[PDB]
Amino acid sequence: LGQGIRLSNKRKTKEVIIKAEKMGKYKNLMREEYKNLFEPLEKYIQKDVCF
Amino acid sequence: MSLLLTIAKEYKRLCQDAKAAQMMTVGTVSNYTTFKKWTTSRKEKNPSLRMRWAMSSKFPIIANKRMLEEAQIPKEHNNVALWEDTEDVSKRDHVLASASCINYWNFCGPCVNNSEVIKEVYKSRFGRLERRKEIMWKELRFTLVDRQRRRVDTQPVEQRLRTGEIKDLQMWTLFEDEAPLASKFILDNYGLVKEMRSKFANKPLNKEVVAHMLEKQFNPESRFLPVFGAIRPERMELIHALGGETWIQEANTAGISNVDQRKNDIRAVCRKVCLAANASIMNAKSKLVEYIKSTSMRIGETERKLEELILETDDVSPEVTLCKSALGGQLGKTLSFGPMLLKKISGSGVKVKDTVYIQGVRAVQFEYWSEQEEFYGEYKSATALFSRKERSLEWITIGGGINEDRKRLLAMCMIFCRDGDYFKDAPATITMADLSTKLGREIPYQYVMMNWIQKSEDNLEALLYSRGIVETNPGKMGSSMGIDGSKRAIKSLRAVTIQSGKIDMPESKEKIHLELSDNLEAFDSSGRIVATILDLPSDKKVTFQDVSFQHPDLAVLRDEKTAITKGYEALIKRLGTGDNDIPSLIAKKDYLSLYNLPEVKLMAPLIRPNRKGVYSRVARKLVSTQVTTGHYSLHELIKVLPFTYFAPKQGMFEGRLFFSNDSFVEPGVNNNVFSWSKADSSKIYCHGIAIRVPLVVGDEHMDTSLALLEGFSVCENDPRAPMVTRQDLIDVGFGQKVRLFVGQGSVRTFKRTASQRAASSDVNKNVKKIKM
Amino acid sequence: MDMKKRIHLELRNRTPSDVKELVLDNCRSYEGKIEGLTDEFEELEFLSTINVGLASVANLPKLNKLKKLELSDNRVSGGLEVLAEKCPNLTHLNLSGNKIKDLGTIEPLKKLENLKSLDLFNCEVTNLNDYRENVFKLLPQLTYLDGYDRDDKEAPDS
Repeated sequence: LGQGIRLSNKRKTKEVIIKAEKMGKYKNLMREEYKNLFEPLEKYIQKDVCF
Repeated sequence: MSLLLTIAKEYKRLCQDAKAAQMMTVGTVSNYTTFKKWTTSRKEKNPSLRMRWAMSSKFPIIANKRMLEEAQIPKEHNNVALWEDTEDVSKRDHVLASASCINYWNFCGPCVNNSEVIKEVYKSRFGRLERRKEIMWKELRFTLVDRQRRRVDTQPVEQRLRTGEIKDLQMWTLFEDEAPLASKFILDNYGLVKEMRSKFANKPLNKEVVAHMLEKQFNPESRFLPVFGAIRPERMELIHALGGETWIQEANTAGISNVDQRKNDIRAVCRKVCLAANASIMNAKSKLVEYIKSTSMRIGETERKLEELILETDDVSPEVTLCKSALGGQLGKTLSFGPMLLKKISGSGVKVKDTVYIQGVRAVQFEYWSEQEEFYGEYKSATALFSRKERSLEWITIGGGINEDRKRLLAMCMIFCRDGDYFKDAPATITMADLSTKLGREIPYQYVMMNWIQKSEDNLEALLYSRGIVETNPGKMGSSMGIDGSKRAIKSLRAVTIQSGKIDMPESKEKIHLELSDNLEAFDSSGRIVATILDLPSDKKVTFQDVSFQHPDLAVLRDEKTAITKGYEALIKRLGTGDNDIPSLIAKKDYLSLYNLPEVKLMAPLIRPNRKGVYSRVARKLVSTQVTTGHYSLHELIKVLPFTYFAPKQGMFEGRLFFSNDSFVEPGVNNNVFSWSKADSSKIYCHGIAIRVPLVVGDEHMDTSLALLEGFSVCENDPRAPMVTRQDLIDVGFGQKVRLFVGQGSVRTFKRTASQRAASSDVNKNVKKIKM
Repeated sequence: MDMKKRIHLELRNRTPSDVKELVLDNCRSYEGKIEGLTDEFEELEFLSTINVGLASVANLPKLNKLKKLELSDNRVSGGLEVLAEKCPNLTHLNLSGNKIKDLGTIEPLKKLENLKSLDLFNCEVTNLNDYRENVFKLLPQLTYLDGYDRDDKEAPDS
């Protein structure tokens, strides 16, 4: 999986950066379109890749 | 008109009375001001209360009556009242009304054509708004802040002035008919006045409001406030929204208002000229004053004289101080010892003599002060409060934030107090050569040790070691300073205290008139030195932009361009009053006598000789065309005249007029050799240098009496001469007399003959002829 | 200054009925509106009004003997219909430096049958395609344009 997603506050003064392997750790935050595209595949994930 | 006649009838009716007559007859006009106070005197304790108690009424407001009739403002529009015919007791020409009527006016009332003039009236506040809009905010954080108290400016302002300079400016921009005699500030700053007048002319306005707003536009609001971070007016105006005692709203505000650049440029120029004058040995004083008055600089669009800006600023630097001293400019009680800053809080003393041996036995006198005194000190990002006692540093406290700055401040403080054994027995490293007298000018051991420290860090370390060192007692561990500048250690220096939190800068609204010596060392009613030339950087090269060093020594141009410039200068100096000058000749339309002037005859050799005839023809042509009618531009004749000396010939004129040095001027477009603008019609730019044209006659562009005032002067009163206005003043003949009204309650007699001489030289010379 | 004072000055006691030329360049007119002109000026045959912050020619009074005009450096836009009624015997006109956005504004000038030369420089209209030719086809009475006739024939001095 490519570079992981990034976070940001409202005013965008702060921006966090996370890898792919941990997106399953913050799934509750990502948008729906990005979420519905991630949960059904979490099964096939091992660390940061997709089997 | 009929209104004028009504005013006359009212004046007559009022004079028919006896008391009014007595008061309008006795005394001068100033009494008016007094009369303005005995009338309409009424205040209230808690206006909030009475406002809630009044607005609860039906008609709590007053208003004009005729303005409403003319505006067709009805009453009882939709069963809601707006006013009723009555007469307030005070005004007697106003009628009660309600607040609702105001809304009526704002919604279905008379509309003016345009109102963008407001943006000019309140330019300062629109500038605040814009400066705000160009900010990029950032995150918010919480922490404690070291907020130091100090005197600063909160209003960014360009061309900061005095009050006497502002009062005349308001009158000359709004009430010109009631204007007083022309002051020097006006004649010098003509374009500024023209600009301020172009906007507030032929407009429907309330003028008192405009004057107040201009006062605010030229006032830097000085306040004694807590402050953190950089110091710039752009920030202080909104400091309330950047940080407090516990929070900080980070934001970048560096690229706005371009203020400090002007100050650093000014200080650089001051340093340059100070060094230049120091090159002398016996007249550095007069040399410096000449360099000053022989120099100018641009501010935004306008060109200002240096000596004028120096007397308006408040930069307490060892350079500005000297200049303001030479010009007799008063200033504050602030010291300077090298790069550091100092200010005395209390104490006293007097000079005393002592000596030290440099190497082996070499007696050298050095002085100190014999008493107890207390001083505040401020170095880069570091503060200190110390006391000296009989050639010793008694105690000191610091509240800085850096070790290096702390150590440097401590060392300069020890020096300032002559504390230590070095002042008792100097080190071997120093010698008689390093002592003093680069070329004869002596140097006290103080600045000697100063440069000796700035040379090597190890000298500084040794100097610090000169101060007693002991073991850090318990508890005081936090309030201790090592040799590196550490807030705590096992062994620390003697009589030292540290703390987090800068010291509150003192304050005093005092002024002093000091002097200086032939060696550029200022004194203040005592043997104390406030400034010198040893406390500034040695030297550096800089390329100054938008400056005019119209002085021989302070010039880099060659004899060719300088000769051209001096020829133009002389030709302008012939722009004065009296026959044989160009104005009288223009009035008489004697376009021929101009060709035979001596000045063109002196500039002729500079003309390209192989094409001097053709150019000459063209020049004469233009002149006749401009002179025969009367529609001329003075900034073109002064340019083309030097070519009319020779005889016309035949040939093709390409469009340019060349001199003998491959430098040309073009008739109609500005170039590097000859430039000008309709904005500032009182300047001529040749090779970058600026030239001030006198104000004797006004062409199509100049549109007021302002351009004629340097042609007039006062003379003995003559009741035979006529009384005229300020507009017919242009139709007089050079050398004639005329009576006139000036400002208020004053009539005088003027003569259209000038006097270029000033008082500076006529006094200085006559004085020097008395010290013999 | 102001067109009023400028005019009163140019009139060195001369009646406004025996002059043949007038100039008011480098002046000011409130609201970009003429001020001080009347029909009294009858023998006037030339005029020059340049850089006076003007914006419309509505106030201009009738002037028959006038045969040359100059309005450069101003910001006039869409007031050309008035010229025909006031000054129908006009021949020379100049407008370089004003706000002319399209050929529609210049159509009324066809009625000036006495028109010979026109001067449009630095205007937006000039930045179009086939403007000289289209203008000539619009105003056949006009011969010179900005100092150049069809075939780019430089016009003489005067």
